[PDB]
Amino acid sequence: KREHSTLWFPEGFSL
Amino acid sequence: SPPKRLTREAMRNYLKERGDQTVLILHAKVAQKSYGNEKRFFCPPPCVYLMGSGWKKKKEQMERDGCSEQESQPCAFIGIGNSDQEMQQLNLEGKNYCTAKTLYISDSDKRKHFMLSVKMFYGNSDDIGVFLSKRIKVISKPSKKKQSLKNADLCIASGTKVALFNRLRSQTVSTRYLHVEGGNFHASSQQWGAFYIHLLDDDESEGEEFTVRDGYIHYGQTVKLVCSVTGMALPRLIIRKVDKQTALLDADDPVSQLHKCAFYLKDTERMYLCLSQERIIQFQATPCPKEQNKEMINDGASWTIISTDKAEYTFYEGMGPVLAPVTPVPVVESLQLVAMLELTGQNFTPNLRVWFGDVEAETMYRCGESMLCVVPDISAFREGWRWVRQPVQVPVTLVRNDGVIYSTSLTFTYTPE
DNA sequence: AATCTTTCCCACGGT
DNA sequence: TTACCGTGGGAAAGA
Repeated sequence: KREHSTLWFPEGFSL
Repeated sequence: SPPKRLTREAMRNYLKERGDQTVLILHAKVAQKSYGNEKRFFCPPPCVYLMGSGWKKKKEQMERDGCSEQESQPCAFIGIGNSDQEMQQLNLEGKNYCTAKTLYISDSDKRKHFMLSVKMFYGNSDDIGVFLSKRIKVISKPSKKKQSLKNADLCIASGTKVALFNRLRSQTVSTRYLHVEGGNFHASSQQWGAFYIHLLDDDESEGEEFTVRDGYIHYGQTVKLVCSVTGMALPRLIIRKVDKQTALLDADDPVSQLHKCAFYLKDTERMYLCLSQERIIQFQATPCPKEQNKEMINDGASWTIISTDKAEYTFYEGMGPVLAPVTPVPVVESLQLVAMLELTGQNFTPNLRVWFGDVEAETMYRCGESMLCVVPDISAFREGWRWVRQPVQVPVTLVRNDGVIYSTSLTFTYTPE
């Protein structure tokens, strides 16, 4: 683990 | 008579105050050419930023010197460098950036590569100069055959920056770029993010902290998309080749410039990175009729991939306003090595001198990419030392004969023994 | 000839 | 409404 970030999750959809 | 050379006092004032003016050009690394009278716009549109505290300091100086806010306003124009092709105005009124949405390169230009040219000046006609972007590759149109790793410029390496865009039914008005605003990923029609695309090993876990691999991105590899500005990342994704409006699960060839891509959200029930107006979602794909090797994807789930670049230039009027443009701005990439220091970079000229702190060094110009200089004795910084007693760090700055200061993020340290 | 790259052509669905 | 316009698929031309 060397790269750092802030996780962002998208909302799920299916029609 | 020649203009005033920078004094040791003026340099000390600068080293303490440091109000630098920076010019940034964020653009794509490739561009498709336009034939006849058509216009095939550069996507993402090139963006120019006026960074640093120097712009406010220059504005206030001009106003105190008797300029209106209209005269103190910086003006910009962008176009294809070294061409008979027309320049277009950028609107910088009330913002520190502007995108060039309608740029294109005609087949009349027979060059295989070009640079963008940003012409700048203040509202009172004081010339700033001409800033070039990095080199952009001309394309007739993308190849329909698999990409070989021999053409490194048409491939994408792990740890490089890309832009991603989606277009609905060939309409220019529908173009939306993956972008991060207010801590959220969205699909902007006006702004675009430059995202690091990191290759991950298949066994790498989800987390804000992750290990990266080196190499060229291929379809079917696990990747991480991180905003180069905000550090915002999407979950681990699998980059997949788009054929018509399906994602191919079996394609493993190298990802090529301007190819259509699908981003399967790893370990989900067929969820693909997708847009819905300005909103970024994940949308479930439909299984293909009689085929397991492909999945039918949503309209907002195909993304064109394109490598992006950045040109950056920093300058300061060390002895106040000058007649000559501040351009071409020298850029220092590295430092090497009677003790000599070699500078490697761009836009070096014979009228530059290397300064170590407030101490001006004997400079030898070789070419626009190389410069050598005589390291001052430690006496220049510590009056009676004879040798390096304790480590002494000094900034390395390039200075023009008319007093223009070009800072580097590079220091030189006098090492003991 | 056969095949991939470059240039030319056109209409969908937008302003 | 008509007119005009990027864009992408595809045809034709070139290497």
